[PDB]
Amino acid sequence: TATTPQTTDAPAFPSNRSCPYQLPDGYAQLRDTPGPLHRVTLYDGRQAWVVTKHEAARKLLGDPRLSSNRTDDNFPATSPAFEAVRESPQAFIGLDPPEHGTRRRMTISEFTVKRIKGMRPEVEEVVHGFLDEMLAAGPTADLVSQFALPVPSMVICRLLGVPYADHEFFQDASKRLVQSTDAQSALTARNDLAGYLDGLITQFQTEPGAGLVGALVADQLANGEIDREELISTAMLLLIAGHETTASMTSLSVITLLDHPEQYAALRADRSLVPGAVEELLRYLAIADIAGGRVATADIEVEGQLIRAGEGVIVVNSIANRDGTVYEDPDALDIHRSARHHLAFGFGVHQCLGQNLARLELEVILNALMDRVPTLRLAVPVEQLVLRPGTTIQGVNELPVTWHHH
Ligand code: HEM
Repeated sequence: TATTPQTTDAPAFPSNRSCPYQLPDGYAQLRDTPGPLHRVTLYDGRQAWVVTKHEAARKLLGDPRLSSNRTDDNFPATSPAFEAVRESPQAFIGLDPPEHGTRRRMTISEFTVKRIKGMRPEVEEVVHGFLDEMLAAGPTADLVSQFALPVPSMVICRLLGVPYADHEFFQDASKRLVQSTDAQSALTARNDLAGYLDGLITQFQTEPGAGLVGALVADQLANGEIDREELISTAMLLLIAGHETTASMTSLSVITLLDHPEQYAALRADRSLVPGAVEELLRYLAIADIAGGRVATADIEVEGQLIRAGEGVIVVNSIANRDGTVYEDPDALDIHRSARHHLAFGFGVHQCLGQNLARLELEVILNALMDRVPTLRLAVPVEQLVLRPGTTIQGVNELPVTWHHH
């Protein structure tokens, strides 16, 4: 057996959070090591680079030599479940320019600033509606299943034209796909969603439909500008991202804010602080911190280190968002700080399409919780919560909460 010291200079990656709003111990070590890159070992033994510093993360996310093609054999897989993505058709998150832009531009009209503004009444109505139901249904609740997940789910379904009557099916399928640990169950969940979306496309070809899927069917698909399979992949990407990211931000923001009651109280006293607090929570919680997988298609020199063609690179935006040369005392939550330039949404051509919808949802949600349930508190200690592993979007699958009755 192994009878020698076990220290490595390529630690296992990813690591799991033990506290919802702090770096895993291994990530703090990576943050502290000088230099933009560090070697890591992925689940299957293959070595990869992680980017651990803020400016280098921007530079490398902007470098066209780091491809987003998940079907490349050398793309960095962080769990066996990734092989489902490598073997499946790709939405534009997995495309490089110029193909990336031709698909992304088919969807941007739904996510413009003007459109996001017009969505405020629907978002406020959805948030307060689910709040009405939860506040009436019990002294305690699971904030995730009763509030954090249904709210962004209903909103993105309206944007897409996906009927919410099927929400039990596709919410469950979304969860299985994002949170699966093995390739078979990820593949089944993708096929479940794909078959559902394919039937919706045929329905819209018979009776033109609402929302973005309706528009893609009536226009780009009818002109042959997007393949049917690509339309499915695109709708699936938007559906899942629209569900899972905002829901995780909501639950983790509640946990984090209740552990910083002085800042939560200041926020309640001055709602002009809510947009800045949302930016700080995005920086601090960085829930998609592994969404920056890339593969080099050519050699890239980075500050004396060399990324060789064919190596995998993961831009770890949670670590980059704790760069003390950008955010003073980076491990402190400070809703009054400038969290500008954070990487929670990435950077460059793939920067999050939904970022301003997410910012709107989280502002409405925080204002609604402070308005309607100012007495909200966790029903279990933080040490009893179960955090998702570092191989998926960060969050908690259950969040027991209570408040003052009626
Ligand atoms: C709530 C917090 C959210 C976070 C932290 C987040 C995070 C991210 C990140 C880091 C990326 C970059 C991926 C990469 O570089 O490979 C990304 C891309 C993307 N996100 Fe978000 N996201 C959020 C919400 C949303 C929402 C609500 C939607 C709604 C559809 C969405 C849709 C997308 C899409 C379509 C892309 C791919 C963009 C492209 O490849 O051009 N996201 N997201």
